[PDB]
Amino acid sequence: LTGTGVLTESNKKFLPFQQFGRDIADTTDAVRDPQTLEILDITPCSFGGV
Amino acid sequence: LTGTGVLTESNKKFLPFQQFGRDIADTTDAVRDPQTLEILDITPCSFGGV
Amino acid sequence: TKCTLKSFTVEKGIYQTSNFRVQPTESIVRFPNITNLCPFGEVFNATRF
Amino acid sequence: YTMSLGVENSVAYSNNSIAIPTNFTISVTTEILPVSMTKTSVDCTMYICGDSTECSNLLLQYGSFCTQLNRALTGIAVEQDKNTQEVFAQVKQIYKTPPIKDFGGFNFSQILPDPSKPSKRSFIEDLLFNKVTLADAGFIKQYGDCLGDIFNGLTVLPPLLTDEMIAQYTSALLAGTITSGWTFGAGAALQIPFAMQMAYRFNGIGVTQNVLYENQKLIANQFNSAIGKIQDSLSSTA
Amino acid sequence: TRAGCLIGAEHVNNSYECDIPIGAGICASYQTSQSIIAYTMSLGVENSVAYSNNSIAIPTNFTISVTTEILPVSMTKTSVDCTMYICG
Amino acid sequence: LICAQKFNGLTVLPPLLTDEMIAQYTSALLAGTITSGWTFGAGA
Amino acid sequence: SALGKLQDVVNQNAQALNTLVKQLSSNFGAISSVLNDILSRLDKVEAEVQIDRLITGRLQSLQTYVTQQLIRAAEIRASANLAATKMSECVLGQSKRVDFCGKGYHLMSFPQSAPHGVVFLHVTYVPAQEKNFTTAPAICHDGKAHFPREGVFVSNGTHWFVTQRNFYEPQIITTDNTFVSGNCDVVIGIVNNTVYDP
Amino acid sequence: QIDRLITGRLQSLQTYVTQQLIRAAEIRASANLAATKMSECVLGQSKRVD
Ligand SMILES: *[C@@H]1O[C@H](CO)[C@@H](O)[C@H](O)[C@H]1NC(C)=O
Ligand SMILES: *[C@@H]1O[C@H](CO)[C@@H](O)[C@H](O)[C@H]1NC(C)=O
Ligand SMILES: *[C@@H]1O[C@H](CO)[C@@H](O)[C@H](O)[C@H]1NC(C)=O
Ligand SMILES: *[C@@H]1O[C@H](CO)[C@@H](O)[C@H](O)[C@H]1NC(C)=O
Ligand SMILES: *[C@@H]1O[C@H](CO)[C@@H](O)[C@H](O)[C@H]1NC(C)=O
Ligand SMILES: *[C@@H]1O[C@H](CO)[C@@H](O)[C@H](O)[C@H]1NC(C)=O
Repeated sequence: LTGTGVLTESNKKFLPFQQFGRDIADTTDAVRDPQTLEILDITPCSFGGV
Repeated sequence: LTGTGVLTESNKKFLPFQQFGRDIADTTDAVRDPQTLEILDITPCSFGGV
Repeated sequence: TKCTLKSFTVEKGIYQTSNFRVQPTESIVRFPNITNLCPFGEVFNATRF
Repeated sequence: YTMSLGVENSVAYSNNSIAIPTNFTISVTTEILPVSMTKTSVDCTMYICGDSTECSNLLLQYGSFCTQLNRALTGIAVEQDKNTQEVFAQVKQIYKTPPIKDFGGFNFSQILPDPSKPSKRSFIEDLLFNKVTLADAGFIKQYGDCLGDIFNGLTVLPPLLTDEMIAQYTSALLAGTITSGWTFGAGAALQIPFAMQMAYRFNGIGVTQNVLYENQKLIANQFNSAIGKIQDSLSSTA
Repeated sequence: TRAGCLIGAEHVNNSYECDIPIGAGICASYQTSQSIIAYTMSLGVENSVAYSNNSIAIPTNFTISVTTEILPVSMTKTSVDCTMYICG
Repeated sequence: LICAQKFNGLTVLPPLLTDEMIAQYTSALLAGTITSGWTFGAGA
Repeated sequence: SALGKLQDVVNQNAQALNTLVKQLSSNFGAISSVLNDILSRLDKVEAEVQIDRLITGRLQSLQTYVTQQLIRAAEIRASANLAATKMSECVLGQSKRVDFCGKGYHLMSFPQSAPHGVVFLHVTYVPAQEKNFTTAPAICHDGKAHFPREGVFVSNGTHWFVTQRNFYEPQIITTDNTFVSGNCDVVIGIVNNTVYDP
Repeated sequence: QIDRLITGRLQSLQTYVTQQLIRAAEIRASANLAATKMSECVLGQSKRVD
């Protein structure tokens, strides 16, 4: 599950089981580390114009 | 390069060693003939709605 | 501004020209903590199929 | 049911008989009308593809369709601002309220701007901005703020003219109408105490001027009752 | 600024009429030392209106005023042959 | 410009009312504005 | 730059013309933007699939083109029916419509013909040379309360005059300009002086 | 696989701008109505019935 993002921290507690949650649009919003098992939230940087 | 249209003399300032001259729409408004190297305005004929 | 107007002369005002931004800086790849091999190659080679 | 069409009233016309009112009622009523939407912009090639270049290479075989869609949404975004300018930049000056607040008993204090709140709205405008809210969906819970959904180039622009600016505009409107009457709209402001101004508005509806002086306390209490019921109706869930 | 950071434009404090709109009440103009200046706008000239409950003001002269107003009439009537636009 | 936009099938249609015809009208509007005032608008 | 309204009639014309001549230079995933180069190289079978991508980009572009003229020329006739309301009322008569017929007290209006537009000339009145005066709502003379039949009870301080609402032209207060109604009891701000009889 | 997602997403943009421009037309017409209504209801006393 690849892409470009800014990976922030996570403190509000779902349930135990699966890897990813995803948004209304179906893209992922918050993703599992496969070793340490916490969640990095995917935010971007610099969307928009000049 | 085929098509239809009328042939007139361009008698205008033309880029020296390609045969084609083009418009905004990248069609040949001017061609140079391969036999005698003279620049001919290929424009399409008189048309319109009725 | 000249290219987004498609004009050599640019008039006075506000012009949204570039719609760009967004930038890669680094590369994280996280694979799991797995080091073992497995029988994925040795189920082709030999006799009893 | 079949709809009841209205109250039947066969009014007794006669060829020499006629009806003339002996009293009246001063009534205020409320119209609500929209101006201009959310200023919104969308990037083409972040929305259609996350950071793919061959997206843009296949897109340029179609060409630059979404760039004229950027022309369309910036045409939308400039008509937001000129619709806002044509509904609020209709005056030239900023008119300022006097602190001495004699109006012939007409207590204006519900529709006066409030200096106690830092928001300088009126009380019914504070109730009105508390009524209509952005509590509808999770989209606008952080597209009301600046942190932003991730949505890929979809952006919300803030307007040029903000709420305290147009509150200062409508305070200047209410001040210029409340002191000059209508006479500021043609040019300079020409101040006038309320009795002649309202009495010529009775001449503007075509009755005389003396009935204001006869019934000025009654229309003062009728006005304060009338501005009571509309803030009760705003206080209701109408 | 509330619409994000602007660069290359001089932040001043003084209020003027809005030449170039930016956003959130901030506007831009070209000051003559020539520089692009950025400013919160002026909403208009402040007129403290001197109310009296027993006195008025009355004009004694005039200025008749021709003002110019511009409204469009028609769009330019263009049409194509449809398949000739597709395929000559 | 106009022959390049001609030769892709696109035409530009001329108006029925020319600008002289328009200037014939706006003169004749202004002529009754001076001489008849407004009375020609509601009748003769 | 007040013709820049009418220049954007020409500009939003000529942008959309110069757009759609350049969308023939688009290829939509085919091998060529231009038509006959596909036809000179490939047999219909396999020239068919290139021109399948070509006309569907081309039909998409042209229906898009008309749709912005459909929103614009609706806005043009909305402006034109606005403008024809001025030529029915502001130009043809003298209207009471506040700043529909321009800013100020509207006198008459004049049309001037532009390309794709009419310039309107709202000739209006703006008053000037203002002066503070002391007003009264009513004057009672013999106990009975007099009110002006037109205009406003005005004072310079020395004398209680009457002039009209729009303009300083002071008149001696007669019976003929002022109607009597009631007695001076309910009126706040009553002024006790004479009323002239001619 | 790419181009069908491209055409659906860009077609969502033309659908979105057609419903956005007709919202622009109607709230533009209400804004014109609001400007006229404030300019004659507020800044004067109109005689026009209701
Ligand atoms: C290895 O991965 C498992 C599951 O992904 C996890 O529970 C465990 O803590 C990991 N161990 C280390 C040392 O990271
Ligand atoms: C062949 O081409 C040359 C180059 O223009 C020309 O001079 C010559 O006359 C041509 N000969 C014939 C037979 O057409
Ligand atoms: C395939 O080869 C490996 C080593 O060469 C051997 O260990 C394995 O048993 C072979 N597979 C089978 C199915 O015999
Ligand atoms: C009303 O109608 C009656 C019946 O014809 C008639 O005698 C009378 O004169 C009418 N009055 C008027 C004012 O027309
Ligand atoms: C602008 O405002 C700040 C704070 O109000 C003040 O310190 C500064 O001197 C001002 N600058 C000018 C040029 O007025
Ligand atoms: C105007 O205000 C003064 C000061 O309060 C007061 O004495 C006077 O009676 C008022 N006049 C009217 C007509 O209200």
